[PDB]
Formats: sequence, C-alpha cells, structure tokens
Amino acid sequence: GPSVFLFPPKPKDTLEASRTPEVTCVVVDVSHEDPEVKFNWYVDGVEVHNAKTKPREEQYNSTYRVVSVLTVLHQDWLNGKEYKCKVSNKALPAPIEKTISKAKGQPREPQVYTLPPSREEMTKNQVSLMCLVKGFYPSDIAVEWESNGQPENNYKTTPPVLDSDGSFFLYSKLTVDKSRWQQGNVFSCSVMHEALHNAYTQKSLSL
Amino acid sequence: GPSVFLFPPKPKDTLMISRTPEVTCVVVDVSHEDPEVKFNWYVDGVEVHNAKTKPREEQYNSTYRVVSVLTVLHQDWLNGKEYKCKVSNKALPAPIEKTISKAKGQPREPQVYTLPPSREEMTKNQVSLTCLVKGFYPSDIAVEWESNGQPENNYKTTPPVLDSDGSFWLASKLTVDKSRWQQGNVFSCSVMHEALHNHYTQKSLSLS
Amino acid sequence: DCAWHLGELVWCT
Ligand SMILES: *[C@@H]1O[C@H](CO[C@@H]2O[C@@H](C)[C@@H](O)[C@@H](O)[C@@H]2O)[C@@H](O[C@@H]2O[C@H](CO)[C@@H](O[C@@H]3O[C@H](CO[C@H]4O[C@H](CO)[C@@H](O)[C@H](O)[C@@H]4O[C@@H]4O[C@H](CO)[C@@H](O[C@@H]5O[C@H](CO)[C@H](O)[C@H](O)[C@H]5O)[C@H](O)[C@H]4NC(C)=O)[C@@H](O)[C@H](O[C@H]4O[C@H](CO)[C@@H](O)[C@H](O)[C@@H]4O)[C@@H]3O)[C@H](O)[C@H]2NC(C)=O)[C@H](O)[C@H]1NC(C)=O
Ligand SMILES: *[C@@H]1O[C@H](CO[C@@H]2O[C@@H](C)[C@@H](O)[C@@H](O)[C@@H]2O)[C@@H](O[C@@H]2O[C@H](CO)[C@@H](O[C@@H]3O[C@H](CO[C@H]4O[C@H](CO)[C@@H](O)[C@H](O)[C@@H]4O[C@@H]4O[C@H](CO)[C@@H](O[C@@H]5O[C@H](CO)[C@H](O)[C@H](O)[C@H]5O)[C@H](O)[C@H]4NC(C)=O)[C@@H](O)[C@H](O[C@H]4O[C@H](CO)[C@@H](O)[C@H](O)[C@@H]4O)[C@@H]3O)[C@H](O)[C@H]2NC(C)=O)[C@H](O)[C@H]1NC(C)=O
Repeated sequence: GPSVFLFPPKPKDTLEASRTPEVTCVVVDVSHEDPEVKFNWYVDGVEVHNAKTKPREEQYNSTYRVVSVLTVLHQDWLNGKEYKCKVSNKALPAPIEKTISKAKGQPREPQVYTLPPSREEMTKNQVSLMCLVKGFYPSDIAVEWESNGQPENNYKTTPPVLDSDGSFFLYSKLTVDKSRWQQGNVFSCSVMHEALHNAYTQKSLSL
Repeated sequence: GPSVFLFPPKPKDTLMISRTPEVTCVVVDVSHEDPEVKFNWYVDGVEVHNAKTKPREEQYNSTYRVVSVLTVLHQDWLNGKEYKCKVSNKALPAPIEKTISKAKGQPREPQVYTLPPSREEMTKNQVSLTCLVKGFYPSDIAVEWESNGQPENNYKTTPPVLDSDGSFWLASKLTVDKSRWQQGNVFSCSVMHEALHNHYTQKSLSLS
Repeated sequence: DCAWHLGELVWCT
C-alpha cells in the first residue's frame, strides 16, 4: 500500500511574521484502483478541520502523489506543538499515523561572527567573506547576505553541525570580486533564529 | 535473498603511504541453509585473485554476515581504477555485482586559509579558530588540528559543500580556552587531499 | 621531499 512522509515548515516561514508556515503530509504509492485518501489531522491530539488538499498528481509509474497541507500559526509551532497526520486508504490494513514537532530542548541564542578574507587569499580574482554562526538551539535557522540594501546572492551555507556542547554551528561563505572588497564596501550577514531579539540579527564586515 | 554493499577505502588510507587502503564487499542476509558465498573481484574489468575472506559472523536475526576484503594500491585508487565485486550464492537466482571508484573528474588543489577569532568573540570563555578549505576536487579529504606536535581534538568540521564552480568547500572549527589563545600558543590546521603536493599541507594560526 | 603527520609518513615526491 501507500507510504506517508510528513514535513515541517521552512525555518524562514516560522520566523518571518509576513510568511505563512505550514506542515505537509505527502502520500506516495497511491494506486489507480483506489485513489481515495482520507486525512485526519490533530494538534496535540485535538482534531482540526482546516487542512487543504493539493491537486492530485499522476506520477506515471502506476501511482498518484496526494498532498494535504495544514497551515499553522507561528507561535503554535515555536511553542512546540505536535502535529499529527493520519492517512486511511483501502490498500492499507490500518491507517498510518505520523507526527512532527519542533526539536525539544532549551532554545539558545546564536552567536554571529563575521570573518574577513585571509591575506593569503588576496592574490585571487575573488575573496571569501565568512559568517560563523554558533551556539544556537534548535537547528532551525536561515542565513542570507546583502550590501547597500541590496541582496547579495553569490553565497553557500553549510548545514547545521552538532557541536560538542549540544548546540549547533554553521558557516556561510559569500564570494566577492576582490576589487569590491578592497574599495571599502560593507557586506552584511543576516540571521533569523527563534532565540534572537526580534528573531533577527545582522552583522557587518568591511575593509 | 542475500544483499550486497561495497565500500571504498578511507581517504586517509589512500593518502598516507604508511597506511594500507582496502575495499570491502559485505554480504548480508546469508541463510543458515546455504552459507557458502563465492567472490570474484575485477579491476578495470580484469580479474584479480588476492582478496581474503574475514571470519564469518552470525547475527542477531538468524542470518550470516560474510565479508571479502581486497587490498589496493594507493595510486590505482587515486588514478581512478574501478573495482568490481561479484557475489554468487545458492539462494540467488543470479549473481550480484557492484562497482565503485573514486569520483570522476579532474582533481583540484585545496586552498587552505586560517582565520582568527572575531574581535567580538573576545569576551567569551572560549574562542573559535577557523580553517577554511575551498576549491578542492574530488571531495575525499581529511582535516585535523594540532599544537606543538600534539593533536588538538576539540574541533568539529562541516561536511563538504558543492560550490558554484564545481569544486567543494568546508570549514573546520577548533575551540580553545581564550587564555590558551592569549598565551600565544601556535595552532595548526593539517589538510590531506590527493591534489596537494605530497598530499599534505599545514597552515598556522596565532595571536597577532 | 617528504611530508609527515604527527611523526607518521604521508608521501614523498
Ligand atoms: C513513483 O514516483 C514517485 C515520485 O518520484 C518522482 O517521479 C519518479 C518517476 C522519479 O522520476 C523520481 O526521481 C521523482 O522524484 C516516487 O515517490 C518517492 O517515494 C519515496 C518513498 O519511497 C520518497 O522518498 C522519501 O523522501 C524523503 C524526502 O522527500 C523530500 O525530498 C525529495 C528529494 O530529496 C523530494 O523529491 C520530495 O518531494 C521531498 O521534498 C520535500 O517536500 C516537502 C513537501 O512539500 C517540502 O516541504 C514543504 O515545502 C513548501 C515549499 O514549497 C513549504 O515550505 C512547506 O512548509 C513545507 O512543508 C520540502 O521542502 C521538500 N524537500 C526537498 C529537499 O525538496 C526522505 O526523507 C524519505 O526518507 C525517510 O524514509 C526512509 C524510508 O522510507 C528512511 O530510510 C530515511 O531515513 C528517512 O527517514 C524518503 O526517502 C520520495 O520523496 C518520493 N518522491 C516524491 C516526489 O514524493 C515513488 O516511489 C514511485 N513509485 C514507485 C512504485 O516506483
Ligand atoms: C539482519 O541484521 C543485519 C545486521 O544489522 C545490524 O545489527 C542489528 C541488531 C541492527 O542494529 C542493525 O542496525 C545493524 O546494522 C542487517 O544488516 C544491515 O542491512 C542493511 C540493509 O538491509 C545495511 O544497510 C546499508 O548500510 C549502508 C551503510 O552501512 C554501514 O554503516 C552501518 C551503520 O552506520 C553499519 O552497520 C554497516 O556495517 C556499514 O558500516 C560500514 O562498513 C564498511 C565495510 O566494513 C566500512 O568501510 C571499511 O572500514 C574499514 C575499517 O573499519 C576500512 O576503512 C576499509 O577500507 C573500509 O572499506 C565503513 O567505514 C562502515 N561505515 C560505518 C558508518 O560504520 C548504506 O550505505 C546502505 O544504503 C544504500 O542502499 C540503500 C538501499 O538499502 C539506499 O537507501 C541508499 O541510497 C544506499 O545506496 C544501506 O543502508 C546495513 O549496513 C546492514 N548492517 C550491517 C552491520 O551489515 C540485515 O539487514 C538484517 N536482515 C533482515 C532480513 O532483517
């Protein structure tokens, strides 16, 4: 029979007041003979009826993909509520239930440090601006860059790594043309995390 | 029926001439009624005969784990040779075959840069020494830290990240008591990777 | 020349 995968909202959605975070229950391996899927959702065990089903989608490997999406409020998620999807289908012996919530444990404020390029790097076409983010719990976070109010898109960021004290850290690397760095431009690393003040900080770096 | 998983040598083993790299062919779900497994090995298509079978290991779930190990030359592996294990067993309608090798593509030399703690970190009990390694291919690498010849073990290193030019990068962070940093101790990031001279470089970091 | 790591031989060219 079918299989279920339940997915959290994007960290950015839960951390920006403007965005709409949601929880996603994906059912794959739904047969052509029995495409009907029943969804029951519960929030800390209390059934709710506001979920919206996405348009059904043919996979062309004998099966449908069926998706129910539940909107959630920012503070319900951040307050650690648990979301449960229960899927019933005539090819299952019994309904399948899955649950998901934010990770558990004391939240901890990220420490954000920017690191200029090494002198050894100054003979290259482009240089590396580092943004070290450490000491944060849980692992949900979003990191971006900008300059003169404008988004700087040429960066890569590592996944969060578990550290020896039980928090996480990551690095983000923004690559810029050496000439831009030498000319005095200010570049900024912007961090969104639940345990930050207004869930946002930004740190600046310049020659 | 039985299943097969083939595993590469450790990067460190392929890069240190003092170590011995090997590739390993693991057969799980071997039945009690048909425990006999036959291995053929091939290198770039050509059969080799120097593999050796490890002691048979019974498992919690009433099946055997059988394992063949093939030693390999540093240079064959680093030159990208392909190693194939073929497994035959009565409980198999047909032999299983698996192959593995280094990742394909021109190797590129890591650039290794050490980065001191931010001035802002200077209020903490402990501070972060960063080793940035970028522009390297393939992704097989080893990073370790030391001071005065002794290993400094209180570090964590990120997995390799695929960059926009087709090479990889990572960072290694070592955490030390601020007083050790203040006392002028010299710390060193050691990187081992195929496309380095003698496979090895070391960059130092101290209070300025 | 040769490279060593914590006294252990890495590689020589
Ligand atoms: C028929 O085909 C289908 C479809 O597959 C496609 O088509 C076929 C023809 C092929 O071409 C495929 O290559 C195509 O993908 C097959 O369906 C697959 O079944 C698999 C289960 O057997 C399932 O594997 C599980 O994947 C999990 C991760 O899923 C992620 O990431 C994958 C790839 O990285 C991606 O394809 C998925 O879509 C899914 O992506 C996430 O989706 C969520 C939900 O939308 C996103 O979250 C939302 O995003 C929005 C914004 O848009 C919003 O912010 C919401 O708030 C938010 O919730 C999320 O961002 C997406 N992430 C990414 C990275 O894209 C694994 O975790 C899981 O592993 C776990 O379980 C394993 C055991 O089952 C364990 O071993 C393991 O440890 C884990 O615990 C599974 O591997 C595939 O995802 C699934 N493909 C699809 C499209 O659903 C089907 O198998 C096949 N049938 C047959 C008979 O052959
Ligand atoms: C009966 O039970 C057995 C035994 O199960 C074990 O014991 C029980 C009690 C449980 O706790 C299990 O969790 C235990 O493992 C079952 O056997 C298992 O079957 C699995 C598949 O069914 C198989 O999964 C595959 O694992 C791959 C990774 O395996 C690694 O890592 C795991 C855990 O991290 C470890 O247990 C494995 O042994 C294996 O470890 C590596 O071994 C290699 C070779 O030895 C090491 O490399 C060598 O190292 C030496 C020095 O040590 C030297 O450096 C050599 O040069 C070098 O070659 C390597 O370092 C070890 N790594 C680690 C981390 O320790 C996955 O890659 C693989 O995924 C792939 O395939 C999937 C499809 O299944 C895909 O989803 C995916 O995309 C991948 O392509 C699988 O997940 C388990 O490994 C296997 N367990 C063991 C011990 O063999 C058996 O299934 C069960 N039967 C039944 C019917 O129930």
